[PDB]
Amino acid sequence: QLLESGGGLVRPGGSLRLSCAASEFTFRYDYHVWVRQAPGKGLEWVSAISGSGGSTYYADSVKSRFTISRDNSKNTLYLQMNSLRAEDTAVYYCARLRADLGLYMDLWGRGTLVTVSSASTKGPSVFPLAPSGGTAALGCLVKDYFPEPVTVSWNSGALTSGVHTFPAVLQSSGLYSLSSVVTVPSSSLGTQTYICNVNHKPSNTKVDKRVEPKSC
Amino acid sequence: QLLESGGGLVRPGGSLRLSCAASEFTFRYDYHVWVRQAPGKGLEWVSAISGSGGSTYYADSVKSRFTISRDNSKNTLYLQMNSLRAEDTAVYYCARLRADLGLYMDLWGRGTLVTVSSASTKGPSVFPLAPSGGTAALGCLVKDYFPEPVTVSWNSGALTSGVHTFPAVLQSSGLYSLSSVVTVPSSSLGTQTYICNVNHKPSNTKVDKRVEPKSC
Amino acid sequence: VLTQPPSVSAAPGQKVAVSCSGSSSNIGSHYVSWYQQLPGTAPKLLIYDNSERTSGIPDRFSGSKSGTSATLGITGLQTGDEADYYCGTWDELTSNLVFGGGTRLTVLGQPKAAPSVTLFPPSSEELQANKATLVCLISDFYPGAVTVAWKADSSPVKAGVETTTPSKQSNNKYAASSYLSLTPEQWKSHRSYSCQVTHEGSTVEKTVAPTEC
Amino acid sequence: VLTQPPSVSAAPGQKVAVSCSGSSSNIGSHYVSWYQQLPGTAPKLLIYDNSERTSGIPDRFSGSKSGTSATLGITGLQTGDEADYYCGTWDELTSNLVFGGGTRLTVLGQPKAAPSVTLFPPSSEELQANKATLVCLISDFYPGAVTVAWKADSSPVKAGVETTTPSKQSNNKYAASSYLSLTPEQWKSHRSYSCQVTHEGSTVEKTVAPTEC
Amino acid sequence: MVHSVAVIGAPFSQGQKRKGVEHGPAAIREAGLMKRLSSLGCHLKDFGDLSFTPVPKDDLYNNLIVNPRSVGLANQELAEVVSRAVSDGYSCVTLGGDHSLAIGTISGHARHCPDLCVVWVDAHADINTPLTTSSGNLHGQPVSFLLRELQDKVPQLPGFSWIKPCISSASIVYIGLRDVDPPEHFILKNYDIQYFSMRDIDRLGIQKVMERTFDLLIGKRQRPIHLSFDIDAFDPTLAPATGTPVVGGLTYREGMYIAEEIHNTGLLSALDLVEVNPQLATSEEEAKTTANLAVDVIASSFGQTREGGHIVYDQL
Ligand SMILES: [Mn+2]
Ligand SMILES: [Mn+2]
Repeated sequence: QLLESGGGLVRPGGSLRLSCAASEFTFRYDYHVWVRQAPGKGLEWVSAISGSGGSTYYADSVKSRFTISRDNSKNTLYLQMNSLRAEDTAVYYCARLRADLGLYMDLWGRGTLVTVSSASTKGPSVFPLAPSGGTAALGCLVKDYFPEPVTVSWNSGALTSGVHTFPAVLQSSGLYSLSSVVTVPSSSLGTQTYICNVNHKPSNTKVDKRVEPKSC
Repeated sequence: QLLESGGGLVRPGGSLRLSCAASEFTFRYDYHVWVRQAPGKGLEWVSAISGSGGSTYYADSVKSRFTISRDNSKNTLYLQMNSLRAEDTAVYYCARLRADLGLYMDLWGRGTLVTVSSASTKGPSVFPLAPSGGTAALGCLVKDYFPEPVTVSWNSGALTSGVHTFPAVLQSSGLYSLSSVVTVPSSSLGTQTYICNVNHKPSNTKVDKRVEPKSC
Repeated sequence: VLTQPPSVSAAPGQKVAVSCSGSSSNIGSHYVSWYQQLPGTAPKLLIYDNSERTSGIPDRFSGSKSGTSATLGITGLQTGDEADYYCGTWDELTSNLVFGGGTRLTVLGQPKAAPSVTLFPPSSEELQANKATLVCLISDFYPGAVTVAWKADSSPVKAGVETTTPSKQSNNKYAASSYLSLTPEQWKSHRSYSCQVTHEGSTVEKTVAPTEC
Repeated sequence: VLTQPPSVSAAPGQKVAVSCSGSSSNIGSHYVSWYQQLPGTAPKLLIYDNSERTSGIPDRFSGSKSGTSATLGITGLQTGDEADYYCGTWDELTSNLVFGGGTRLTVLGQPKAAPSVTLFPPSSEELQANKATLVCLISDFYPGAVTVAWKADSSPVKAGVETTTPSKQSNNKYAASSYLSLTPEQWKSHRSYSCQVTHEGSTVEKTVAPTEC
Repeated sequence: MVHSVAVIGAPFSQGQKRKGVEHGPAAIREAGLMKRLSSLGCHLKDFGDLSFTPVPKDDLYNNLIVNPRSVGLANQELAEVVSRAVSDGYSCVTLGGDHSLAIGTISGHARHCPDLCVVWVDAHADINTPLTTSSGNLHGQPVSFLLRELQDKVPQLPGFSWIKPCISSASIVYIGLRDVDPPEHFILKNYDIQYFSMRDIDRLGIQKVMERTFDLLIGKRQRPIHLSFDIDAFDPTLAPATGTPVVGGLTYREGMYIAEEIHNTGLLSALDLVEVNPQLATSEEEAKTTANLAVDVIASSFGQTREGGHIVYDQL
């Protein structure tokens, strides 16, 4: 199998270094490449190296910033990334390259994430989504948090049935927002307390928020 | 190894289709059988097929409703079940069948559950078991729920020490009931709240129940 | 079609013989296998051709056939041996493979803890809805075998009774339940009801009345 | 550099052909591979040298090349087949390996549940802090494809709009979100705002006003 | 009458541990048999695999453990299919399960070719009589129903009253024995059947062996040749997927040589390839390599060579 690693969040202008650990003893006899996938775009071949490291080939997209290397003694391929931009943000994949009538990549890895965002670490402003079908949906808006994730509970998981938390949007700025929502019966509003507890462990930021602005 | 699947709850008159995925490349050269076990009764051989599928043999118990097949290309055995009854309710097991002085089954699978019950999906009536050895046991009766499981907490898991929930009884009707019980000291009754929270996620049914009818 | 007795008993280090009776058309005429059903698992082959062990099975296990019958010897009894043992062969009258009904062998390496019994009367909620259930909860018993009798005053009741099979607990002791369904009027008309639980031949009997607490 | 159309559709049991167009310097002149990108996984090789299958891939898959183009046939369509399919070869003008942009094949074995939409107005808290966000929550839709239009009264709005890509839910249906950023004054000056969601060519449109509840 | 070639599958066995032998024809068919033969410029006629259904109880158990009457009687149906195939001018290849099919194929041949001789390539002599081995051995016991000097010591099993001994002790030569019971050993000696055991091959050589073999069979007159090649004759490293693998056997080189030699007489009339049992292999590789070997044997016997053949007058 092929297994890549040492992806992570790096700031523009930043450097980073991938490894790919191959299983085959025939790893040292075989060309390997690097292909990256920008988030939900297609595949772009980035670099390729020979069994011995006498020959390296680079894409115009990544040439002179990125440097492909291997250590056959350690059955590892490397990719050194310098001068990183937003547009390098992609899952990076090692692959074996072999020939027959033409060229095909027959062995691949799971991938590793490189995020290159300008945005610095922070916690979010939490705002209630008050309620105005017999049942009602109430919620909390978790606004401008960097980076992922946020971990959210209503009445510390005691409220479980009908809780709906969406996948966050990555804003143009690089800052995330997500929406949390629970469906309840309209009788229930006054007597019982509604709080979406929220956690941004990165920032060690915890916010408990009360949802009562129905005004009716 | 042998590994069976695609068991599940089917309504009387219903159909269903088992798979058995064998590991051996010698799977295609060898008879396999199907043996089922009605819940806590013995073993009943149901059907057997030849290495090639030129010959099938069936038990009077399952003949003409059940059809044994295999796809050697996919190293899979199948069992198609039609016109299913309560009395077909059993764990179904593939096995390899081989010969020597006589016949023995040398390779077997983990099993797969077929429940054939008339009963439709529903939530339970919850009723408190009030208290009347210095310590007391109080509880909740979870009555007529279909199917399994029910997930139960007292004070949302905060009450943990001394909680005892029994294995449910399958009633003659096909509908389940179970009992939940916690052992506490007699001083404690008045000051602190006793609630068995209960969940029938199938029906998305959650019931919180208060236990105070000691009347003393 | 094959008869083997239902249960067997011993303490670790001892030995038994599970017997399998059949006929002319099978055992009198064909070879017998022996399969061990570890509780909550698919069975495993122990012995074919009457006495032929399979790999890794120790020589503790021995099979033997004579005319119309067969027998599985097991010596130096151990924990993790306790399970269901079935005999199997081919019957040449019906043209099938047949098994015995099974035998459950329990290895008693733990003490005869009699069951703790809690009995609850019908709830207010339930009586208000025109129904009545008595709940008998049976716990921390060893070995995992019990028998239940309900009695309305002095009269036995088998109608509206649902009893679970024993189950293993956290401590490798057992827990069971029994449920008696009544009309509210049956509940109110009798002086008392009692769940009578018998474990290894000794009885525990709890009693409830409609008068509160 | 290679063109393959973006999407494809069928119900289990049917068949398609994904087409790959290139030129002289690649397909007209070199061999074409076919790679299956199972969602949220690294791709896997299906076919090299135009039609050569790899082990365990069934014969359902077939590739074919003609002059400046190539095509991946897939028959007896199944669930767990639905994924992204890319063509690849070498271009001898630029001296690299090239791929197509990809094609997303969804296998519709589930019914066309149109999306449930919940729209919230800006919170007191947020307006107090001199900001305003409208939240459109879109859920339980199948297939996993939608398009969003915000409208301030009757006028379309594309400025300050952030929409997530659809995601799979617990039930293998999909959930998406869309966020409209306003000044408090833009929010207060319009009679209403509406999120218009179109799914398989049919629209759902929820509306909010600054007047409470 | 060996002008073209017939392929006949005969998946016969007695069941028990050696029941994957019935899967041999498919394994060889699946080693690309027909391609080779077609690509050896042979007009081929594929007569398919024979029905093998037990007599008189075709319930499950009998299929797993078959009775002798069932084999003897499936050989009758085989002798008939061999007979007609010879009668229409074909060389018989019979892909086998257990070496017992030799009873039906030699009986079939004898019928339209009564001067035939036999080369039995095998680690075994398969020449026990019904009273010298167990109910189970009929694969290792088929030559005492064919030899005409053994009928005083050979009883009438039902299924076997049609067999009419079609070989004298001076018409069969054995190559490759290393596993011979005392009963068998005495018979070879007592009735003056000539044979070349692995010992005689260590000593004489496969070259001199074949030389001595032909002199004893076709030395003073041309006869039609019946090669009954048993796969366990090859050393087990070469042929692992078989029921009775005995160590010390033929190299690949020795085995092709034998085939090469038989072909080179141009007298070969029928060929048996038996005891190919894929259930007994350590892997698919082992099953595949055994059948690959079995395709080579046949190929050689029908004109394959290790140094070239065929036709060319090449371009510039
Ligand atoms: Mn042999
Ligand atoms: Mn032989």
